[PDB]
Amino acid sequence: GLTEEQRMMIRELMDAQMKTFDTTFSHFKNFRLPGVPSREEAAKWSQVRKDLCSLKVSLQLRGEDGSVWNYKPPADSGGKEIFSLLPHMADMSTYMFKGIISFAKVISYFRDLPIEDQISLLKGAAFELCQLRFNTVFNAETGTWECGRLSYCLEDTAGGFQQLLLEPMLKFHYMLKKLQLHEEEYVLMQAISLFSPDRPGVLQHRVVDQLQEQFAITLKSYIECNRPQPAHRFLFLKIMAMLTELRSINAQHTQRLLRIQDIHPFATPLMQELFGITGSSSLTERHKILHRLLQEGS
Repeated sequence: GLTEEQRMMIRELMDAQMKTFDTTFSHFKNFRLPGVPSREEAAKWSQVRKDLCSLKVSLQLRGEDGSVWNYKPPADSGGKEIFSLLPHMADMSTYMFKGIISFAKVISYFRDLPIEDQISLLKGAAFELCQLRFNTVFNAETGTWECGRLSYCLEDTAGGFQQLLLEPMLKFHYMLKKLQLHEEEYVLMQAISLFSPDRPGVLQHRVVDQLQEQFAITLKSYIECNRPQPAHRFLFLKIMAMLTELRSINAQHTQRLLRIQDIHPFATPLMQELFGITGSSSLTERHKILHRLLQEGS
């Protein structure tokens, strides 16, 4: 019950996902691992402690030989120890962002936009698309992101599962996993996020709006044709509600990252561009790494 155009749209998105999503993290290598006072600054540190304590994970590294390295992070003793996983997380984030840039570059509708709009849309959506990809490796039974030979396992807090669900990012992963979406539904969610006309700096608002509407109509039609109706009557609206929530989490995450960066620099050069951090006029000149990655052959 899909139009030829709708089937071709899904084929292009699935091709882009297959080419650019390293689902086994086979090519994620050479990453860093954790090693083996004024009143205004005290206020900054206090907020950063809350920001960092929200997402507590242990790290497991499984060797090809069957050996296992497990890292349990330090307790907060009011020092630099709260930052021990930031270099690793910066390397993983950067790796995922490169895959999302490659994903967007494969899509004809994206390449056909002006380069400055390509930059604006990727700045707007990079975190969102990273979290949608991470949801596909999330084990809701074990609270673990299974990243090939790397695992990130949520640390238990005093309030158990009910305390974790208060953290919007964790609630998002649990709620999205429970929808049991198809590969096709995840890639259409990625397309709807990517082609958001209301991102800061977008010029071709009308063209992006029309592309977003066609991706949304394709998803709505996919659900009507491939899922037994009416058990899945409101699945499309649940997905759009999850995208609205992810946009809110995106805004909150950017603010957290900027607070941490301010007292403890950790962002990679690509992260500095995507999140608007200076190091040392036009969108292109302020995003030379993104510009280079978008101009390089997909």
